[PDB]
Amino acid sequence: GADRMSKWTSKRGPRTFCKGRGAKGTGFHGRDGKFVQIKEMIPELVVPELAGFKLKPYVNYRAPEGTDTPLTAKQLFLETAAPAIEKDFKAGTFDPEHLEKYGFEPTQEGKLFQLYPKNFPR
Amino acid sequence: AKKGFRAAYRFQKELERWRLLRCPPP
Amino acid sequence: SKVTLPPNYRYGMSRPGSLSDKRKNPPGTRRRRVPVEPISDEDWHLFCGDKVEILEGKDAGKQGKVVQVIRQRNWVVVEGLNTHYRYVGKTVDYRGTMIPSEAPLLHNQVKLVDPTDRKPTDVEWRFTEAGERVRVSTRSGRIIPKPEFPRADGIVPETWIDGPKDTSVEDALEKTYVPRLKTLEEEVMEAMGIQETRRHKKVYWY
Amino acid sequence: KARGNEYQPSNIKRKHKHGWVRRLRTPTGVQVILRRMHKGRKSLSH
Amino acid sequence: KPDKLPLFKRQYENTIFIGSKTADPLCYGHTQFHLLPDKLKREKLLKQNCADQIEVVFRANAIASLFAWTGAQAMYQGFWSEADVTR
Amino acid sequence: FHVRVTLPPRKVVDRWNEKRAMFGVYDNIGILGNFEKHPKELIKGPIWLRGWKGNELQRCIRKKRMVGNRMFIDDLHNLNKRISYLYKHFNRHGKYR
Amino acid sequence: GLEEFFDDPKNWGEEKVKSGASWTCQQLRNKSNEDLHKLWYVLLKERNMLLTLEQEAKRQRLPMPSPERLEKVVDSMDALDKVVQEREDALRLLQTGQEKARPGAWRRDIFGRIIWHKFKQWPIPWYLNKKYNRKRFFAMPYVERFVRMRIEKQARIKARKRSLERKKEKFLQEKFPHL
Amino acid sequence: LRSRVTDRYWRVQEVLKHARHFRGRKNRCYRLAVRAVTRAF
Amino acid sequence: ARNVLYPLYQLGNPQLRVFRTNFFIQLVRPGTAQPEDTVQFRIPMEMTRVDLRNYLERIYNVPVAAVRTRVQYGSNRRRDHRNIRIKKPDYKVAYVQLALGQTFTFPDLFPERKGASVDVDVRDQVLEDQRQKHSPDPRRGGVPGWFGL
RNA sequence: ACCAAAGCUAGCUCAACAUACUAAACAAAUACAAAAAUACACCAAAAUAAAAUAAAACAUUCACCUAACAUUAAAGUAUAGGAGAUAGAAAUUUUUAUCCUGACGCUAUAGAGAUAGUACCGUAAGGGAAAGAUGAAAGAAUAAAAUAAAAGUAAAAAAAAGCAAA
RNA sequence: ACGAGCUACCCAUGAGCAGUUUAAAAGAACCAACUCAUCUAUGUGGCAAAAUAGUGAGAAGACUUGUAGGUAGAGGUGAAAA
RNA sequence: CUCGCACACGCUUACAUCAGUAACUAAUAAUAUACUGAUAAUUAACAACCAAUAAACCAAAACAACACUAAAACGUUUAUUAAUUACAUUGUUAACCCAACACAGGAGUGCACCAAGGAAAGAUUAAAAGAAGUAAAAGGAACUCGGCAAACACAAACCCCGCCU
Ligand SMILES: [Mg+2]
Ligand SMILES: [Mg+2]
Ligand SMILES: [Mg+2]
Ligand SMILES: [Mg+2]
Ligand SMILES: [Mg+2]
Ligand SMILES: [Mg+2]
Ligand SMILES: [Mg+2]
Ligand SMILES: [Mg+2]
Ligand SMILES: [Mg+2]
Ligand SMILES: [Mg+2]
Ligand SMILES: [Mg+2]
Ligand SMILES: [Mg+2]
Ligand SMILES: [Mg+2]
Ligand SMILES: [Mg+2]
Ligand SMILES: [Mg+2]
Ligand SMILES: [Mg+2]
Ligand SMILES: [Mg+2]
Ligand SMILES: [Mg+2]
Ligand SMILES: [Mg+2]
Ligand SMILES: [Mg+2]
Ligand SMILES: [Mg+2]
Ligand SMILES: [Mg+2]
Ligand SMILES: [Mg+2]
Ligand SMILES: [Mg+2]
Ligand SMILES: [Mg+2]
Ligand SMILES: [Mg+2]
Ligand SMILES: [Mg+2]
Ligand SMILES: [Mg+2]
Ligand SMILES: [Mg+2]
Ligand SMILES: [Mg+2]
Ligand SMILES: [Mg+2]
Ligand SMILES: [Mg+2]
Ligand SMILES: [Mg+2]
Ligand SMILES: [Mg+2]
Ligand SMILES: [Mg+2]
Ligand SMILES: [Mg+2]
Ligand SMILES: [Mg+2]
Ligand SMILES: [Mg+2]
Ligand SMILES: [Mg+2]
Ligand SMILES: [Mg+2]
Repeated sequence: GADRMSKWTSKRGPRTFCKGRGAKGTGFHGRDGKFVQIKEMIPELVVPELAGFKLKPYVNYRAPEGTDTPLTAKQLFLETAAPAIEKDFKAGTFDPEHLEKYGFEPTQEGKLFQLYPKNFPR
Repeated sequence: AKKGFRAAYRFQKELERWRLLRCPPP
Repeated sequence: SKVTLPPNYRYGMSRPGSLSDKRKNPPGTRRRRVPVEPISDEDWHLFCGDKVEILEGKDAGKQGKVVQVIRQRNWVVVEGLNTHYRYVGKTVDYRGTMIPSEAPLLHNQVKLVDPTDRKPTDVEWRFTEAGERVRVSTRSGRIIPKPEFPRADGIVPETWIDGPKDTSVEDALEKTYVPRLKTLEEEVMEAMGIQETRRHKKVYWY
Repeated sequence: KARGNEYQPSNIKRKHKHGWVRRLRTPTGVQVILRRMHKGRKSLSH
Repeated sequence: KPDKLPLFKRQYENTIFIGSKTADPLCYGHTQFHLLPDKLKREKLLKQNCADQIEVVFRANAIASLFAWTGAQAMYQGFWSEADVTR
Repeated sequence: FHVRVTLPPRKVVDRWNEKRAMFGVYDNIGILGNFEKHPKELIKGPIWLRGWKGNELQRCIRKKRMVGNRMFIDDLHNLNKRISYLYKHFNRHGKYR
Repeated sequence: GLEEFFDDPKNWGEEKVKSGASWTCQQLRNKSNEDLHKLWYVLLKERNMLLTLEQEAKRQRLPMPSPERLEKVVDSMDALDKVVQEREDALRLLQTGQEKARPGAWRRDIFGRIIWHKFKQWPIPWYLNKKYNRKRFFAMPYVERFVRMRIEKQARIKARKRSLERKKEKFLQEKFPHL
Repeated sequence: LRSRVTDRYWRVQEVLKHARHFRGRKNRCYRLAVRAVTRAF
Repeated sequence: ARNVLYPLYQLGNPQLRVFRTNFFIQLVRPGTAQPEDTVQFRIPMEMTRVDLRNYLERIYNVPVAAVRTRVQYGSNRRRDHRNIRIKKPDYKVAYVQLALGQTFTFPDLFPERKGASVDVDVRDQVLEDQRQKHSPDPRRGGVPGWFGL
């Protein structure tokens, strides 16, 4: 009576049953019944130049660690936006209506990589 | 496991009897 | 790599993921639960590397060094004091290397020893005015410092030579971060000059 | 003739009769799945 | 092994064909003409990073087709494995 | 019939502990306390068993009447089955009639 | 450039290979984003080499020379992924304030449970989708008995766990009367 | 309150001490010993 | 990247770019005979041929010509002590063939040392000599030879 | 002398208190043939519980029978019933707050089925097990210490005659 | 509640029937593949919870048979054997 | 002595190499495709996945010339718009499946009767009874309920009951 505990896999079924193993599709089916692959769906790998870059995958044993402070939204605000806001308020040029000069963005859909929809994979 | 001391002591008496039967004392 | 143990299990000074422990207990067996008195981590005052004294056994009054502690069964191991004598080199035609092995000791046979007078003294954890947690004796009223011991890796940070794949301390502690409100995505894309003009269409989420 | 071989295996028939989708198209099959979950089954269906 | 080319084993009927049957009186030939398909274009090879493959594909096409057709001529002419080839 | 081969550890139980020394202290709370509280509310136990005694059928009926809306699904079904079986056995079966 | 999968040839026949410590989170926080982007590939090539060496040691029936290097490397990968995730979710908390990267809803499925249903990307809306309307997110009236029985079962399980811990405390206090 | 009989060894031995000299399975099996001891008495 | 939700593609969307790769690659010695142009890799489930080609072309700068993949199935026959089937994990094997006639032969990653072999042979001879010394004299007949007289 | 035997633990059972009630994990994929990123839709629904039983049969009837209203009495009362079996109120009354919670419940054929709804039997709904015993240390296996007591065998086949014994 | 993956009957979609006799692909004839199971002998805790050997009937049709779907028990289905 | 090779369905690593088998699997050994451990493997061109919207269409497949009745599966061009751009995903092992079993049973399709597959006897002796086969003087159904079975025969007639397949 078959195997219930075994995972349902394309290796198990007939020629009709063809299931992917988790890869991402890169195209569609074209005019002649062939597969037309879209270059836009291909993940273009982004690599830097590592020849003129000096760092190593292992850390010196005598190099000390640090007190673990996780990055906080309050700390990021106090480090990035707070000097500009404080300088503009002490100079009298602070504008509560427009905050685009301090790094704030009202709507995400203008820019290329959104945050809440998570437009970028990695 | 059975709760009881009487069975254990009564078996110890039989164990002493069996030991005396097996190896007789001088 | 973390090894998951069965819920009821017995400790016998072997490493739980080791071949000696696999020979001792196979995965298909279980043994009786030993009564282990719970000692909290803020109450456990015995560490490894400091001088203790044995009170009970074949030897009494001797002093030695703690090399291993077994926390789960509440054991301390003294170095070569409580001995039983075993063979290691084993083949058919030859036996050799009779080695002293040391039996485990639980906490009731051990009091911690103050460095001055070399007597056993009851020890409590106290909080001083400097914010550090230092053990304090009952009788002598001295504080006992912590036993700085070598680690399991066997590598001291004082004497070390960097390999071809090791980062220097200066490059490790060098700060290059500029905390700006752009993502790593935007930073690397503008850093290498990748230019993209078009934008994504509307994508619905349910 | 000879018996014992009433089970002629077919994955199409198996997944169409006892499949997850076939269980969830009917409220009675849904209640079957809830009974298997209450019992704590490793495999709720085929 | 020939599987590493890649080549794959398949089973169907064994046919030896000249382009006609045996009763056709024209059991010899003059020339062949072979068009390259879309997948084997020079532009496709340069996209696939293939320099000498342009010559290799033409070589393989000729070596396969002309040998198969000359063997077809030889076996409609009655020559086979233990008769070898007279001319 | 194989009995154990070792003597067990003898249970050193003391007759003078806190519970055995203070057992049944206020049993005469009404008698020596100008009757204000009965010995009923010294009983620590279930809600339906405090100061009450009966056979198994009356016990099950009383449990279903007091804490019946707070029992479990399977326990309530089992108690209903036990009530039905005890009713049938106590009424329709017996010797002395 | 296929030799980067292997070590340098001087180190092939050595039983013990010393290496430095894993990358610490506080050391990751001091670097810039381009530094993290380059360090990811620097770690990636070393991890590929270590996995290749692990597979070859499994193949030739010899122990892997100091296999803790792979553990240190994967710890470094976890640390760098973690600090990038701190930078991203902190920056998203400043810009939008949404806690999660993926949209989702707390839903009542047909089974009676409460499920955090994550959303998916579709080119067409929800009412027009053929696949989505045959999904059901609600509980029928017959499901309530099974929901109650699930509650009853977990209540019994925690009741026995609490009584078990109480019994173990009693047994230890009776076993060792040091008080 | 679960109660079990612990002296069952002595219970069977008080019968089997009178049947040690029998032939067959009556000197060992307790079911066959009781009927043999009864007829003997 | 693996284990990450991917952007939906309609007409006119920008280029999908992956910056920190979640894939990890094993380079394995073939158990069977393979030609000179072929290099064998173990890759995860979610790889395509174009993904591995871009991986080798950009990260490692290898001029590959052809990529052919297959999925190898792990054994689920083996049973535990409590008789639940233990499954070896399935993996993916990819064969690449190089373009410019580049030659790859698998190097010997474990060369034995002559000095280490000589030291091991000397230790084995010392152990055999210790066993020969520990072998009792047959003419003693089991009498312990510790005592002088 | 083999086969065997012995442990005291894992854990359950009944309550009480109690917040207030579908645990944990959710990075990805999950109701395409579940665990398969990606296309013009359809979506959804309710209708009294019945019978085995008792009335020694069985037709009207047959307490509980998955609808919260508790206790002391009225009261097994008035009533309803092939006025048979049986069913059965109400009007009217009593109930002092918290702590003092653990066990004249079990110890591996017992206590939950549970080491587990897992192996295994079933197409499916479903049914559903048995299985542990050394010590402080086995990083003391030329390893040591306590029963050698069930049926079954061996040590040790049988010698006229008979419920096998007296 | 679950069952038409065996079987009873339908809806789709396919695949097989060589030789011989005849103006015939005629619910004709001989006989294979194929489908049933007439008779006998073994088997009866068996090779088998219905089989083996010999012998038999049809074999261009109201024939077998692959895949898949449908009809569900106060019922389905039935060239009625309850 | 001759159920072979492959595909579809179904099984799920049981396949291949090395090493071991005191014991576990083969209803017994030898050893190993059926046990144990480690390591590898099946690479697409074959197969799956692989456009609709309107319109001209009565005229069978049976070597199809042309016919019969039971009236018959199987697609073209015309127009409209169909992302245009190397390399997508998936099945590639086996002595295998359903029968509690390494079961004399069941099992669809394409080409073959061998160029491929295999072994009825573990070793003796040759008693009775039992199964299978061959042969038989003279007789030829006298046996039996019945010419059941067997046989160098393999034919010719009369009834009963149902027309027949
Ligand atoms: Mg099954
Ligand atoms: Mg398949
Ligand atoms: Mg297949
Ligand atoms: Mg293509
Ligand atoms: Mg069956
Ligand atoms: Mg493939
Ligand atoms: Mg009646
Ligand atoms: Mg009756
Ligand atoms: Mg009723
Ligand atoms: Mg009336
Ligand atoms: Mg009457
Ligand atoms: Mg009232
Ligand atoms: Mg049990
Ligand atoms: Mg005996
Ligand atoms: Mg006599
Ligand atoms: Mg059906
Ligand atoms: Mg059918
Ligand atoms: Mg014919
Ligand atoms: Mg005919
Ligand atoms: Mg005929
Ligand atoms: Mg029939
Ligand atoms: Mg036959
Ligand atoms: Mg015959
Ligand atoms: Mg015929
Ligand atoms: Mg009917
Ligand atoms: Mg009839
Ligand atoms: Mg009849
Ligand atoms: Mg199987
Ligand atoms: Mg054997
Ligand atoms: Mg094959
Ligand atoms: Mg024989
Ligand atoms: Mg004979
Ligand atoms: Mg004969
Ligand atoms: Mg004859
Ligand atoms: Mg004759
Ligand atoms: Mg006659
Ligand atoms: Mg005949
Ligand atoms: Mg005749
Ligand atoms: Mg005749
Ligand atoms: Mg007829």
